Amino acid sequence: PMDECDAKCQTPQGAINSSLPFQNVHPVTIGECPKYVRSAKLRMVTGLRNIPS
Amino acid sequence: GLFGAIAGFIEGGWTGMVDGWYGYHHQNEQGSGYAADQKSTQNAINGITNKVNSVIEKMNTQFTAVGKEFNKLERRMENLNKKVDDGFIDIWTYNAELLVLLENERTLDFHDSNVKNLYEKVKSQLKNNAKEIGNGCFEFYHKCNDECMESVKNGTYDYPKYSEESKLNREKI
Amino acid sequence: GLFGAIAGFIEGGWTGMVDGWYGYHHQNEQGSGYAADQKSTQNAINGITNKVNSVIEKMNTQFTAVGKEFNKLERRMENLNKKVDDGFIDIWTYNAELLVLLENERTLDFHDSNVKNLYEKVKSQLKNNAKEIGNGCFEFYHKCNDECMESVKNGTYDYPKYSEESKLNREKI
Amino acid sequence: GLFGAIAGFIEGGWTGMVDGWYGYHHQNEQGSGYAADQKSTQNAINGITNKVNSVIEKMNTQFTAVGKEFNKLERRMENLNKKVDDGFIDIWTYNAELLVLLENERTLDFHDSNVKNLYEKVKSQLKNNAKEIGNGCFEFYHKCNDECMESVKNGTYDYPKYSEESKLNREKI
Amino acid sequence: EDTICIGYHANNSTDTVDTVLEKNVTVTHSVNLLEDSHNGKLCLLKGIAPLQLGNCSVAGWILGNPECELLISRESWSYIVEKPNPENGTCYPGHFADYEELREQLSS
Ligand SMILES: *[C@@H]1O[C@H](CO)[C@@H](O[C@@H]2O[C@H](CO)[C@@H](O)[C@H](O)[C@H]2NC(C)=O)[C@H](O)[C@H]1NC(C)=O
Ligand SMILES: *[C@@H]1O[C@H](CO)[C@@H](O)[C@H](O)[C@H]1NC(C)=O
Ligand SMILES: *[C@@H]1O[C@H](CO)[C@@H](O)[C@H](O)[C@H]1NC(C)=O
Ligand SMILES: *[C@@H]1O[C@H](CO)[C@@H](O)[C@H](O)[C@H]1NC(C)=O
Ligand SMILES: *[C@@H]1O[C@H](CO)[C@@H](O)[C@H](O)[C@H]1NC(C)=O
Ligand SMILES: *[C@@H]1O[C@H](CO)[C@@H](O)[C@H](O)[C@H]1NC(C)=O
Ligand SMILES: *[C@@H]1O[C@H](CO)[C@@H](O)[C@H](O)[C@H]1NC(C)=O
Repeated sequence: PMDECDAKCQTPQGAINSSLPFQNVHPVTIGECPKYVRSAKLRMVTGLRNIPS
Repeated sequence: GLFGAIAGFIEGGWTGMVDGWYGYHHQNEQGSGYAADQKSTQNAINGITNKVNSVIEKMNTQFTAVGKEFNKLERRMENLNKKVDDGFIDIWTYNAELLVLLENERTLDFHDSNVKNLYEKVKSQLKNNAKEIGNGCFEFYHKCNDECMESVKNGTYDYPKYSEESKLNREKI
Repeated sequence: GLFGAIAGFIEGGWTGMVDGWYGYHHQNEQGSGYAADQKSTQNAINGITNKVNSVIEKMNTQFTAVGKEFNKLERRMENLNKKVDDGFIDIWTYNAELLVLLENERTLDFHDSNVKNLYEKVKSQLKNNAKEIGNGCFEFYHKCNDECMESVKNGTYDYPKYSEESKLNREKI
Repeated sequence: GLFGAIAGFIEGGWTGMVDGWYGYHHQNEQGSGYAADQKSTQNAINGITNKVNSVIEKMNTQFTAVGKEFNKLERRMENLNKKVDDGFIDIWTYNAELLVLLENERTLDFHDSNVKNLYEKVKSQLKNNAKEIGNGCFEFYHKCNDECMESVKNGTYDYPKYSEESKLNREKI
Repeated sequence: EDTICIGYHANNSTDTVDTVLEKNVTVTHSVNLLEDSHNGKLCLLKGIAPLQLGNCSVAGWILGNPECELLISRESWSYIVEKPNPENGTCYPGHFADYEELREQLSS
């Protein structure tokens, strides 16, 4: 569906948040966009390990 | 515990304190409690900020149009442009994934090193005046108030304060 | 010996032991011998396995057809596709080569760190009861059997066992 | 001072000595002075040479012709070849920039580790015979000439030399 | 008697990574680099609207198909919107050479 909402990057699967560097979502994009991968996830650590005892 | 503490001489972490990622746990007659080391903690977190700014910003995202389409009388350009694009996609994928793995590894090493450094800072004051105990902690042959705690946090002890109390209460052991 | 041992305070390695990459050498009245530290050794080797799985699998190899060919009325596409392919080839080459160099460097650092950690584990029990000697080894002011060896391997000593024998046999020195 | 010295227990560097990046500062009755540790310094600098050779040479620069040009009836090839080239340019840019940041980080860690190792080498001889002082320095309970300096540089002390002078001049403290 | 200890942080959290030396590795705090999600919408760039064809082809748009709104008022736009399988091709069929090239020329 077409909508009045605004964006900086766009693809058939949806309009895109251009904040982050990457998607794995779909290669085709238009705008100020991420880059595509064939992967599930990418999560950098800020913190560190969690162990209670 | 790459450098010897966390899953090293230390076994695990603690959930009680939340104000900052590092600190001390003070134990004296007035009671027990946790208290965070905002100096080195904030220094480190400034490092993490400078990292992630220096990860995201190093991309340059053009005002781009990705896709194309072709007839069947230009399969050269079709299978080419497939291979071209997939080549790029895979290269970014590989470099990026190795970057996440290695950066998180170096983050663990960064933390591990910072706590190890701080452990040496704690040791550097209280070498003979107080002893290693167990793991993670030092026992005093003397007594320490909240002023003594706050002093030992910011890199101050005044070595001759309890030098003699340690020099006598050692001697039964 | 990035972190101080191997080409550090230690000069070289040993060929006698083969069951595991790390261990101890025990010396007592019953004799001499080598014996491997399968705990940390296996932990490390699990790390190496997870590495190389996390190197090879991060590629994705398509069901690919590499090559093309052209007339001489499309030198644009010829010299292009040359430059395209050579560009890719060189980028994979450069990234891969730096990865091998850096990963092997971090492997040396991984090993070096593990042995340094273990050296601290050995020291942590036997601090005053037994002394540093030379490099790589500690001499006891007391005596130690194979049970004592096997105990000190798995992180057990019982500090008051030979506390007094060390506390007296020190005192001539 | 990732590993605890430089902006660690040490605060800052020194401008007096220029012959080599590392060394000692000797203080005795004959006077004061600085003197460089060419052994480990040259070993490290050989490492840096092997690095930068192993950075520059890992490129392969072809006898290349970069550019092209097109009509307006092949905007496919125009906007493509734009995207192609910019893709390459950005990938080299990103990989290269991360390489400079990380390599300089590992260079700081390389230096930090080397000095920390050397600090352990200095400590390893003079453990009980002489004490830690302040930061960066050890005070002797005995006296040391330029021969003693030159000996302690190259990994020689002869422990029973001033064992007794230290064993007596300690005892007032 | 009195004692000093180190301390550091843990929490209730169970966010995880993969890492060189261990997988599903738990930490306290994390950050997802990825944008795995899409809003499922056709928003517009910047305040600049896109062009819509609805059911029309590029042929039906450019040529003046009466079932296609001409929309001369649309002087410029952010991007072009179609469906994959456009309904209204040319009412009188015919080859349309260099369809690709004209699309790329009318990319922007
Ligand atoms: C686009 O195509 C659809 C076909 O699905 C058109 O749908 C018709 O809409 C009219 C009312 O506008 C109905 O009377 C028909 O029964 C619908 N048919 C179907 C198959 O859904 C739609 O109108 C077209 N829109 C435009 C703008 O051309
Ligand atoms: C876009 O991403 C940023 C960062 O994750 C977030 O703060 C913002 O709310 C997001 N906006 C939308 C519309 O998703
Ligand atoms: C350190 O803490 C003590 C109290 O424990 C205080 O008197 C002193 O001013 C503090 N110094 C700094 C630099 O914060
Ligand atoms: C460690 O070794 C001692 C004997 O050397 C044995 O009694 C003890 O059960 C062992 N502990 C573990 C955890 O393997
Ligand atoms: C080390 O220095 C001493 C003098 O301080 C000298 O006698 C000895 O030969 C030196 N050894 C080496 C290997 O340079
Ligand atoms: C953990 O704590 C955070 C903050 O209180 C909360 O958002 C989250 O739901 C908690 N999770 C569980 C499993 O308790
Ligand atoms: C993580 O992986 C290890 C692999 O053996 C497994 O033991 C553990 O249960 C896993 N945990 C989760 C939460 O997947």
